[PDB]
Amino acid sequence: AIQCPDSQFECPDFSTCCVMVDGSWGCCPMPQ
Repeated sequence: AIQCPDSQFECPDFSTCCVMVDGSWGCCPMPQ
């Protein structure tokens, strides 16, 4: 569970900190 700048939330070890096309941040599942 690490943080990520330009964001107001955090992400767990289940998903990394990524972004979307809309313009908002979010934790996306790591590429397996």
